[PDB]
Amino acid sequence: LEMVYHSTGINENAFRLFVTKPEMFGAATGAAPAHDALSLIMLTRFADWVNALGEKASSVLAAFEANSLTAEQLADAMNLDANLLLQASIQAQNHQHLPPVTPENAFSCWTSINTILQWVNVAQQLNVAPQGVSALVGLDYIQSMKE
Amino acid sequence: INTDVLGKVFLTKYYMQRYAIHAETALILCNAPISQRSYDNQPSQFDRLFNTPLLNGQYFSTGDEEIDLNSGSTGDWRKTILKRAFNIDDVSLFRLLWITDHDNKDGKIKNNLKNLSNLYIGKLLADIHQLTIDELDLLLIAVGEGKTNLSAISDKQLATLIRKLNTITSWLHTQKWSVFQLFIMTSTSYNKTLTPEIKNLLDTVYHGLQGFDKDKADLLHVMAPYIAATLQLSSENVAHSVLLWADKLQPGDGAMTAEKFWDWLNTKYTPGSSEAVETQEHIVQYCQALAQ
Amino acid sequence: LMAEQAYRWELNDDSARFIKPGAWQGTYAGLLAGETLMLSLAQMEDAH
Amino acid sequence: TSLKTQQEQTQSQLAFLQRKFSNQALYNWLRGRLAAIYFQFYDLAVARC
Amino acid sequence: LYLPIYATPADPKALLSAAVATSQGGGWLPESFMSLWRFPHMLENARGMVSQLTQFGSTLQNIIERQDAEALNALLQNQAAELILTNLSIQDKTIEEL
Amino acid sequence: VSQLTQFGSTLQNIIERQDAEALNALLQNQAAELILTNLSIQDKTIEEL
Repeated sequence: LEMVYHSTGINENAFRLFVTKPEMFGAATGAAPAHDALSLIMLTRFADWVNALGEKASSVLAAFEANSLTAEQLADAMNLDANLLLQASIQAQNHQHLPPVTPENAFSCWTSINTILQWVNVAQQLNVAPQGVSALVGLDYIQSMKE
Repeated sequence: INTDVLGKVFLTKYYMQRYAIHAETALILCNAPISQRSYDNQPSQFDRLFNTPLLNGQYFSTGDEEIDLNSGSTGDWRKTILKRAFNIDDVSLFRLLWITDHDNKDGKIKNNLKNLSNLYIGKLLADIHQLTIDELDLLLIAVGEGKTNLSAISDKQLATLIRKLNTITSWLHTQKWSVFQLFIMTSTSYNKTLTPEIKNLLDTVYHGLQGFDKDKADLLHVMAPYIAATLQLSSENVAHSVLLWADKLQPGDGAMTAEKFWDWLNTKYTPGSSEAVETQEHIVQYCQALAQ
Repeated sequence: LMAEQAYRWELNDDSARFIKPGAWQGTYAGLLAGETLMLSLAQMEDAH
Repeated sequence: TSLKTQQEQTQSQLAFLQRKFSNQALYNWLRGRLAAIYFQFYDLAVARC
Repeated sequence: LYLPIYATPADPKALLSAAVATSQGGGWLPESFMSLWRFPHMLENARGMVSQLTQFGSTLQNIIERQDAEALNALLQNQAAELILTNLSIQDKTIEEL
Repeated sequence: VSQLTQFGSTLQNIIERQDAEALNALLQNQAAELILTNLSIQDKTIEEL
């Protein structure tokens, strides 16, 4: 577990948070955190996102450890448009993810922040608004589940 | 040909030299509507900007219908035409709309030529300076002229705004500074979230200033060394000067000063525990102003 | 705090307390903690 | 590829300098706390002399 | 007849690192105890005890500085050990060039 | 007074240490900034080949 902590590169207090409250990192409620590679990759992604936040990370993590973080503060932290993050969160809420994303966890659970960031990354890859991805994912034309 | 038309030919010769843009683009920069007329056996500016290539066999022209610029509205083909012409997404389109006019309560705008010309003016303001809509907005806020609306502005005022933007962009390029850094240094709104650095600052100041006597010595001079230690300063008098400047500014939504900060720390602060205090957000704002 | 009781009984100043709780801080590994007590004792001897 | 690796190695060393204990912010705090103690203890010393 | 466009890659991003802080609560005073010694003696006692503590604090600071510098010393060696392999590959491909 | 001299020697040692560590952090941030141009030069050498 030392080799884990040093290889992941996560900050000491977010490692404390991960150990104490796996639910905040979206691990299954009521179970000890896994050092499975599946958890290792998400820990690495969290550390990379924290490093990307730069100097703002100090305030972002504090607002994340409370149930305080919002779209506008995180948008200022990542130098992104607040409307962009708000609409990406709206689109994620509208669509059926597993686990489901709801306004009271959308910036409270790491799985929800990661889903929103994936939406934002895919939108900016396509150089379109998240409504563009929402229109795209409706084109399930090879299925019988829905019209 | 008269004084009025002869006044802005000098301006367009300047813009075509400085920015190396075409004549029509410079005229747009001179607060002139887009020309529907096509001459010189060339497609018109409106046609080149919107009509070509034709999108799904639909011809775009000025009309009395109303077009929505709300990003989440998922507008009709006209919004797609605007996005393709301006090479921007829906969110940045709404941001550009907010930049151009502050009187547009809703995203819906008139499809007349004047609004399109205003939007093109706003887009070219960022295009000529190699910035996108986000840095354009943050730059206008950092300048202080962002309050003024581009839709309703005088030609001389627009020229002054252009000169201010060009000068600040040149200064930033000379200083190797990003627009975000300038916005942070010139920002007034402060995040009201407790941080470990702010908590350490509060603990150090509370421990150092305990037992302080008002008449024995100046409060600011006594508080300066702990502020310097906590906020990573090389010199103590730099912290003293920063504290004087902050007291003159009175940062935050609840005007904060050294006496008020010391009284709050003395009375309502309990070090080593995480508790919610009504005034704590103002304390955080004051600390953020000091760090800035 | 035992020297502070000795002070508060050789003199009658039961109210006068000189040792503060801030001498140790776990953020900075408790460095320089002794020099704050050394200053507190110097203030106690000077007042004494 | 070698130069790109060196960029990562320089970032890793910079991160180690920022994240370690015995860093700039600890020494800044040590300087401020000690300077305040030093001036108070000087006022006590001169009163004793 | 058509010559394709010579698209060219942009500059590398500046890598950025995050530096966060840790905070730990204020200390708590023991219960004071009243003892049989007149103040000058209990003061010479305590003052001695405190000066011993300051000496442990100076040893502790010296240890912290030393161990951090030795962790940097080991980092630079493992980093140059990793840097050498690419130079070996470059020299080998220079031989194939000759 | 001898106690004060001892606080003064600790203070001088702190001042020297913190200034050297601020130089240590300056040289790393400065080499981190210097690396980018070398990367650009190597990339344009590839286009030369």
